[PDB]
Amino acid sequence: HNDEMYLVVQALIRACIIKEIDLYTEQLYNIIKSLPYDKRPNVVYSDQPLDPNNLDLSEPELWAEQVGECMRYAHNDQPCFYIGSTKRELRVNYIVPVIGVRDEIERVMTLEEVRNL
Amino acid sequence: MSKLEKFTNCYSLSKTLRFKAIPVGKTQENIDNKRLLVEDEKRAEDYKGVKKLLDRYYLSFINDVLHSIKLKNLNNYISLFRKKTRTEKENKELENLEINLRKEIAKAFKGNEGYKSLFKKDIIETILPEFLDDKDEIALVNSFNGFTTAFTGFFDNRENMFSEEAKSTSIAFRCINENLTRYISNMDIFEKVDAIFDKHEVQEIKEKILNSDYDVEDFFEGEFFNFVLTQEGIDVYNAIIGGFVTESGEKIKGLNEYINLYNQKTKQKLPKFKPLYKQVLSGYTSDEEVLEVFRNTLNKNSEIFSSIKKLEKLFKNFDEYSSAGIFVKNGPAISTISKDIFGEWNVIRDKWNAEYDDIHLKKKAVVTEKYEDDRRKSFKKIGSFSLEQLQEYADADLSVVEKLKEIIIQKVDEIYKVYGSSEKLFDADFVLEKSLKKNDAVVAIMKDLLDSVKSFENYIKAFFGEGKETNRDESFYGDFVLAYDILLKVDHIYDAIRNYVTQKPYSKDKFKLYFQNPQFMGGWDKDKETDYRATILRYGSKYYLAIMDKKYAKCLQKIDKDDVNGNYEKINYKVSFESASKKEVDKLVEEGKLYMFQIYNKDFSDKSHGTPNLHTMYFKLLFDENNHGQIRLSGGAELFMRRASLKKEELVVHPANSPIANKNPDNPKKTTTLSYDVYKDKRFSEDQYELHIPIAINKCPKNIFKINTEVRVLLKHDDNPYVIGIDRGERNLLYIVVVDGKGNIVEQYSLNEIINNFNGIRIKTDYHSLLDKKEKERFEARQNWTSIENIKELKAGYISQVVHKICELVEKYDAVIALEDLNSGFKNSRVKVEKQVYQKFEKMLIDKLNYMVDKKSNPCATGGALKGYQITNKFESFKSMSTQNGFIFYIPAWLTSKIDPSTGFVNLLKTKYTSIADSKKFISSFDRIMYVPEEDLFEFALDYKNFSRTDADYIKKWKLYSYGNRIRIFRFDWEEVCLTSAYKELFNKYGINYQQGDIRALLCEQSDKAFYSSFMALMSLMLQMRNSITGRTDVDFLISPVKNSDGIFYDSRNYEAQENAILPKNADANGAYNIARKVLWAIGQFKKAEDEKLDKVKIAISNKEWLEYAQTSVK
RNA sequence: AAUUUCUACUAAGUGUAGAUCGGUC
Ligand SMILES: [Mg+2]
Ligand SMILES: [Mg+2]
Repeated sequence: HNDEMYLVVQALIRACIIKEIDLYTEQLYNIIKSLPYDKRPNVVYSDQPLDPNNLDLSEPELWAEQVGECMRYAHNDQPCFYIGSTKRELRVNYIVPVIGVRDEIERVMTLEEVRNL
Repeated sequence: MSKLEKFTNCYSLSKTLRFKAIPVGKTQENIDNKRLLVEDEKRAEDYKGVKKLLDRYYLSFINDVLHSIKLKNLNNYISLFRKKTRTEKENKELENLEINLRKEIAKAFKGNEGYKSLFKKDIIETILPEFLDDKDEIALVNSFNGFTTAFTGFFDNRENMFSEEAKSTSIAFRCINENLTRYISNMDIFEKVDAIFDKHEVQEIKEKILNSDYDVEDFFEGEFFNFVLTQEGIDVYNAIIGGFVTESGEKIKGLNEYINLYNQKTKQKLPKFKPLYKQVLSGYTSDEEVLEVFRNTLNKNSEIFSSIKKLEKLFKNFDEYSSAGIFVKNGPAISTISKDIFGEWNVIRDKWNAEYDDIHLKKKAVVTEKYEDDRRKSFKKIGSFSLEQLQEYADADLSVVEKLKEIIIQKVDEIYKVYGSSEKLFDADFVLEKSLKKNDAVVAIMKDLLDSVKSFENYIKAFFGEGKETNRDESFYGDFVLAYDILLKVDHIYDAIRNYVTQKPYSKDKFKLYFQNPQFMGGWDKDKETDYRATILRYGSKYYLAIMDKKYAKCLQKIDKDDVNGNYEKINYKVSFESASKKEVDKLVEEGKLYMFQIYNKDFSDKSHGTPNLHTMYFKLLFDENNHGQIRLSGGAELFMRRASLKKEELVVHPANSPIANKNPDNPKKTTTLSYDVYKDKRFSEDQYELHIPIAINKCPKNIFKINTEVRVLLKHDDNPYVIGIDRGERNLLYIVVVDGKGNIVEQYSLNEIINNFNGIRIKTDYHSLLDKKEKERFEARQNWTSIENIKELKAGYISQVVHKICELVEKYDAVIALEDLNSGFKNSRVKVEKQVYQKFEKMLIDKLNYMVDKKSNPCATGGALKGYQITNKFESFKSMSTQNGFIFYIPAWLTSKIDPSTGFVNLLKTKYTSIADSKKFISSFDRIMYVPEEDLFEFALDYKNFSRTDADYIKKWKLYSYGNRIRIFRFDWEEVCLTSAYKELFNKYGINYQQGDIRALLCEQSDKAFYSSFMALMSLMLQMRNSITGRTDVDFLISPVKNSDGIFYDSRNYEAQENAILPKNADANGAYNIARKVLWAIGQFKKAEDEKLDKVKIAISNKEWLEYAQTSVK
């Protein structure tokens, strides 16, 4: 019960991380659903733990299309973030908003969502 | 009076209603306790087995018919085909003899060998059970007792196959035309040069290994064409020339590989034989299967990429071949290669015109638009531009094969650039753990790959000729056609992938129920009355279908009124009702003796306050009292049960009491809140019944007459029609012009936004900004297939809304409709609306305007569902959109956007800089170049007799000026250039006199070239009428350099922001308003012509009399 | 983002605005 509890501790670190991401997803969901679909930021999407205070701008998976339609998951009720229009079916559950359009974006844009409105 | 009194209810039209049927009571429990589910699934899968095994049985029937058929007139068609024909009406005797072969093989098809026990119940119930060994399938056949509706549909397909139509699906066209003309072609190859090829391998070794049949040299006679038409003749004949394994480890090749193996001069300029086709009868379901197809076809070392290397080696062989005899198919891509090699497109046309000017054009040119249209159809008529002809079209320092070769290595080098980023995709262990529908970059790789390969496929299919022509090259066309067919196979791979990736996440599977009756309600309570076992019950706003089980329907007719409650009126008089009771049929349903499926939709709800749909208003006026016979029922009502697609795991909701945002920025509210659940696509997670009720409208007509003649008679006495220009625009994507009969603008407006009307509330919704953001999505998604399908279907809903607006214009104004035409031969490729979507627009005009129904009118009078308007004939083909269809007046349009709406001047001066000789001739053609200091403008009094292609003017002598300023778009850069500052910039520059009149000879005194080039530049800016910005939408104005007789110039900024625009506002209103004035000219032709002369009035307008009417009728 | 199916909405609170004949590639 030495290394097993060690990887359990790693799973608990990932639990605190994914609950920080889920908490910021909830408050960020509130400030995004406060916006009338025009002052929305261009948001990086992912289906992986994306940890906005530890964002890595390395891979070409970074994308900057305007988010919308952040509705539930009605077996577990979630904020869900279609990255395009209604009819693109690109639902995700991990988002980080950034500055503007594509190509070597700026870095983080943390907690400036009230300055978008 | 009005013009709508005679065009109502003229002819018949059938429709198919669709409504919602849900189970009521214990009907689902009785279907579960009578075992109606396994026999429809098993019977359906066995039906797919019947379609497969009748493809196989009909394949054996083709094997039986085409086996023992001999020919008699074979040698005459061969010989007279290859005697280098002598056409004194000879080829109509040759081709008529070929028609005698078509009636010979069609006489063999129709005359004998069965032909009567083939599309009935005996081929499927008597001949099929004695066929098909491994007799479990025979037990799968006998469960189709009398259900031959999908069987008679498949029989309709299999009688559309074998007919006297001679298409690619017809076997007689394929074998006679393909196998006989390729057979005679192989005898023309085989008799000319085969003595160089071989005399020892063919008859000694190949005959011994392959067949030990008759000789291969004897296979070029009458005996073999009677044998090759079987499947074994195709297997042997393609086993000799193509090769065959010969049931060993030999894997021998054919004759063309021996032509490659002959090694005469290490070039092998020898003809190759043509392969002959087989019979006409020879995954899109998972990510890994279509991905495995991509791991089969487009990998690194396939035969497909090897055939592409045979195309590159084939253009190397083209570099060491000749340049004569290789034909080019005439189309739009000869302009594309004109842009590739030469400067512009029609330059090659002009060089063709040069040879045409060698033939028809003499001194004192008599060139008219009839000469340009006969010249254009002569350009279509040639169709056989060879490479030596393009070499004669080439000027000095213009190498066709060298610039052609460098730019095609540029194209396949760009394809190699796509392949360079495609190597690291599927190297070693490519099992992509994500979804194919989820990842973005791989779809971009395969998309750019299939777009490069498919665009190269359009280019190489533009490198065909005409076929069956004169002396043509003999080794290029073999690998050209074969690698072309391999490239058509990867075109099918593009079809499979593009049809797979855009799959929606909800599936639609409907199937008709029968309830074990092959007589299910084919009429409407006829004299049978027990074979249909179903009738329409009604209760208020809820309808109830009564399906009777046959074990109780024989003694179910006990219909008491009962005088209490629950009058379920049954339908009869095949149309009236008979009352009944309530608790009797409640006992029947609750004991399991009757089925009652509720007919209902959204519009029969009590929780509703708005205007219903159109099918519901068809259905309410169906059973109404004063139905004189307008809307009646018809047979073939079809109840489709539909399964579930969205499972219970992936449902996403809008919850209760949560203020969510709102999409439309034109919403006066910003948030909204409900007290319950709003799901995402609830209508697909259920199991649902959907009923089709086919009705017929005006089955007994009133007035059958010619529509267009009556339109031309009633508008002959009329003085004020209206015309509705619907034109594809650069910025305003759709626009509406509605003009009177005289020419004054009545109502012009744009369709960037749609005004939604509900409960008196008028809320607009813009599609210019929305589809502008959809073009932002197409501008950035790293994927476009789903994006382009969203643009296509978004424009389909958009043009449906436009269909509503045009129907409101016909129901409100009752206009004649000139809109924009698809068959004028025009192609601009600048607007955001493509051609196929507008084909769907006019297709929905044909399918909509057959019987047009207003929704908010009186059903007693005209306009409703009972007496709707019939203003457009039926649908025939895409080529039926020819100049007139009912009130839809199709009008072709040449030179309407780039023409002055005030005066009518069009771009006739070709101000492309050619040389200094035509520049001195250009300035010397001006009869009066004078300057005045008071106006500070540059006057140009000139004659249109001294210029090329300016004979279409009526006056020929005009006074021009230069007013305003221009935007020189590229020195983009936005180089805004004024008028007096440029000429005084050049005249204060170079220091010549300009303070004097009549300086047309002082301008020709210069010998430098940049003076003439800059003057041609200022003529290009002065005649550039499109004075737009192409940046922001600040001022998209249209100012003209030509004033009218009133003395004022047309500045569109003054005539835009007005309450009553007497002039058009932009180029789109210019174009559509000029099409409107073309129908004003056509009604002028209605005023010129006679009464019966209206049968043949020319409506297709020219341009010379359009310049005459455009100039001489401005006021 | 709720429909007889399709599209743009929430649009006065399990809907609202339009359009649709046909089984067949
Ligand atoms: Mg409604
Ligand atoms: Mg929708």
